[PDB]
Amino acid sequence: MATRTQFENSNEIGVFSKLTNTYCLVAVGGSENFYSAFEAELGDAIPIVHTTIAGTRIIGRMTAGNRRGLLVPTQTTDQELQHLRNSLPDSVKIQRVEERLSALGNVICCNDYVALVRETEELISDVLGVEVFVGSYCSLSNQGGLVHPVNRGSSVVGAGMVVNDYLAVTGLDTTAPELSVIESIFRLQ
Amino acid sequence: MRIYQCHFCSSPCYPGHGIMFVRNDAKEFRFCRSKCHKAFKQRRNPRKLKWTKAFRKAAGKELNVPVRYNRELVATTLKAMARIEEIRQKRERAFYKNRM
Amino acid sequence: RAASIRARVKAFPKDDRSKPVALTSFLGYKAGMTTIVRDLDRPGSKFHKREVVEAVTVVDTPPVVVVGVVGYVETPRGLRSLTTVWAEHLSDEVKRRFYKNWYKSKKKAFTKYSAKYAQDGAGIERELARIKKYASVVRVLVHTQIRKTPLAQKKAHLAEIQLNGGSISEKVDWAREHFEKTVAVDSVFEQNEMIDAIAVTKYHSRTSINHKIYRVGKGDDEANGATSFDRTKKTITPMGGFVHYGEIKNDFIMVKGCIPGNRKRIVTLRKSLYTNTSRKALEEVSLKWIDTASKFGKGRFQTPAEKHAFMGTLK
Amino acid sequence: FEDILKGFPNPFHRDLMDTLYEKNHYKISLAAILKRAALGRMATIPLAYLEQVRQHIGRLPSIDPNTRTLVGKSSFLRCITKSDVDVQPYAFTTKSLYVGHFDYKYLRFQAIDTMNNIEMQSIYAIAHLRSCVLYFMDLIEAQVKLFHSIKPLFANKSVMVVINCQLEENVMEVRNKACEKLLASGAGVFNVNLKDKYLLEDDEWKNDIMPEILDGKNVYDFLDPEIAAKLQALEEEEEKLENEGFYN
RNA sequence: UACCGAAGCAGAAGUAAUGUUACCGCAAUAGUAAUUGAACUUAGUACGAGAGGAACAGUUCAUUCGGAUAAUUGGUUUUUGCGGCUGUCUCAGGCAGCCGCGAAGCUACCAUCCGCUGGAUUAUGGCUGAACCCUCUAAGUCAGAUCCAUGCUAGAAGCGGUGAU
RNA sequence: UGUACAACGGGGUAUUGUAAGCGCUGAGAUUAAGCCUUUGUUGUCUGAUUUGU
Ligand SMILES: [Zn+2]
Repeated sequence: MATRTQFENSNEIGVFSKLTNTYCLVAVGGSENFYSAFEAELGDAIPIVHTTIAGTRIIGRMTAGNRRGLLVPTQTTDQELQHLRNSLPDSVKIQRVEERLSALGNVICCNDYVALVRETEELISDVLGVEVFVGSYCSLSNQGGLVHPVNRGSSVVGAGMVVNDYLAVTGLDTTAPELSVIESIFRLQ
Repeated sequence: MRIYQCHFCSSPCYPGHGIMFVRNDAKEFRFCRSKCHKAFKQRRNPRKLKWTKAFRKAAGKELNVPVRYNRELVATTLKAMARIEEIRQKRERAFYKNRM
Repeated sequence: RAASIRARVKAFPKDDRSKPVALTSFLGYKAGMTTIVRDLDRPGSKFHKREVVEAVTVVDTPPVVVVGVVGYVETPRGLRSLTTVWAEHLSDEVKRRFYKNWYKSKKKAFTKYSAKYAQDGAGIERELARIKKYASVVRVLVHTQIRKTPLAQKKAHLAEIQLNGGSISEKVDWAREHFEKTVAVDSVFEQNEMIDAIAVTKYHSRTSINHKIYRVGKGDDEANGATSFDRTKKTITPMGGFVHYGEIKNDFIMVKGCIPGNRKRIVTLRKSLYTNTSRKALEEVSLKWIDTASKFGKGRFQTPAEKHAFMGTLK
Repeated sequence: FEDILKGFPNPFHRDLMDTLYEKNHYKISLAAILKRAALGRMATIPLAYLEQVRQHIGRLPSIDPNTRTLVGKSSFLRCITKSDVDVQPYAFTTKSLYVGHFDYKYLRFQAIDTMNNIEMQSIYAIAHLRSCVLYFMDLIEAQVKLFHSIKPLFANKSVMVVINCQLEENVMEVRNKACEKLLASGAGVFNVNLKDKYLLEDDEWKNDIMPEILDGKNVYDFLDPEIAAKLQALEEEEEKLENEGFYN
């Protein structure tokens, strides 16, 4: 269930990765083991899309969404948006949101049933079809959510790890107590 | 690429041209040449300046989701672009003739 | 200071016994610079697939015709020109190159040699057989068709190009057949091919290697300056022409960087003198958009078709 | 010259260096720190002992006395974890400080094994450390009861006695008991290919180009979905503009 | 800083005017270099009780310096350019004046493109093999950086071919 | 003694923001003093003077 990987020796894996129940986003790179680990566990059940946002290496902060649809920041290039639309299945929607700060995931976290952040709130609710009430310090899914009180006590829970309804990923700095906490909060066992 | 419209004069901004300093305030700065950038810096009111479309369009001098990009969809754009360009050119010519 | 307006090729690539007879170098006239944007498909780069922006020079390359062939004997004191042979004809601008007072001079160009070529050819065939049995390194004599390039120079620059094929018998046979023929620019270079540039600066001569040809310009068809993405009916020439240059109406070559020498200066190209193994050379340079805005001044438009769009209409 | 002393350390270690090495000798060595006559005097003014101890500590295990610690009777340390111990049955084979690290309940634990100098070293390593003292043997009365007789003077270590232990289940049980008792007491070389990795209504145009610019303007603005109806409406508008008299 | 050897060195991490003119050419010769560091995979793998973490190979960058460029950003402007404005009197805002914008230019690490590949050798690693069984040395002999070649700049106020009488 | 050379003509290409005057008027104006081209008009083409198997 759980997975452990290093993004070019980096400890924060959630920054360059994003996971949902219908699609996955991973930053482009030359590490065969990094992508191989994701592919082996996820197989071909969902598309593991090699993509970037506005040409930036980080994608977890920029991208936030659920299985119903994906929200892209304003600064995303049109070519990247078209590539994401092609890679995402027809059943998954994509909507652009006008925001001053391109880091959507810094303040926005959501799952297949609930979301968090009124123009943007209602847009998120409509696109994701979920209720809307700390994105950098929060993580949410259908198996519950985890917030600040991973990666040897890193306080940025929303950047060091990413997890979906059936697969969890954490950095190599994660310790056994942190893995147990992640398993318990997300009721993997 | 993304060809923006210069907000000071509603002019095209082709790739590689113009200046856009990324200020911490996070604002778009779209311009076609140093003239428009300095005019904006000088705070020359585009809505009341004769040589900018922002004022001309009103003074009477002149009139969120992606697309899958299928072969059929683009095929329609080929004729649509020409039709829209012809309509706009004819409307502008009629407006100029009326102004004369 | 340089010896002349044109530069001399000091070396040539190693010969290939198996490859067919082909030219090794080409020359043209500088035509300023232009901006271009392309997708950086270089692997292992933090800007993979990003729209990298950089400047690319433009060089006018009018068709070059073969006017003669020269063999050289490998003597213990260097290569010696065994025999030069011209082919039955010299162009008006070719003859002009041999006169400092062409207008005043009687223009008494090749007359007996031209009459000699009218003979049964035995002498010419005798020299060809001589070259076949004798020296096995051959260089071709060519000139630039300046009559097509819109330049006030009006003088053709003679240059020598070494053949890289094997079986020098095949070399002389090719010369015997391709005499006084015209060689297109695309026949010597192709897109993504790495070449070096040699020219004279604004006055010393210098050589720069590892320069990739971004685009090979076939000046016969329209939209030569438009990439597969832009694909607009636009020539590389911007509105109003070129800065201190006439116009582009023939084959042209686009090279990464800036070749030495000001505009209208003649430059030469060569195939890097060796097979570069760098991945940069191997990768193909896909093109996205080429700048065509008027360089003279500050052009807010690309072509006159879209120029009126900003103004809508004008008096 | 002083750099040598900087790298030399100076409560268990004080006695440990007195059995694996000589404490007094070590301290004495550490504390014994035109120009022809001066050069000769300096040249005239035991050093190999310092280098030997430095080399010995360069690979010796590093442990804190305050950290949790715990025939074939000597094979327990080899079997418990990835540690190597000499198979020789004679007791004096344990001169070196053998340590084996392992994790119990997400907490680090390690086992340690070890008059002649070796006996003094073992006694100091048992008394000075917080490690518990254990007695393991395979299944004579005086030999077996020797440990029990000497138990009182080190009974503070929370002694535990388990006797048959080559079976792995016994080792696992011993480790589980001791751990709880301690607290209780190839690479990127080519461009990435995205073809066939994305979904589309059909594979006819899978090798898409997306020029994104046409007639000097971006396609993204004109790329509306199935707008043939819009084109027909625009044609009707053009007809109404031409025949109504706007451009008669 | 590069290559080797010792070292409980587990891993991490000693060597250095010419028959004229014109065109196309060869090259004895003189000079010669890229430079310093960083990131990615094998890389969480060999190693190791654990802290710790490789490498031959293949990739991506950055600082300084060298050869060039102004497609465009800036330092910038005798285009004293367009428009405005104040003395000067009979709209010219004149001119020895100021302002907003300003092509063109010299020019920048203040920006852009590029900046080497084949051999003989010191030490060293080895084979065959005597003085004297052995031995890399005595005769032979493979690998290997300082040197020579490749490329680049100029061409003896040296040389070859070609056209005109 | 001919789409060869130069000056004019138009066009395109840069600075401009609406000169003076009565919406004309992104017009005109510098218009190349370090821009280009072309479709029309005009003139150009003769001396001094040195060398050669
Ligand atoms: Zn503008």
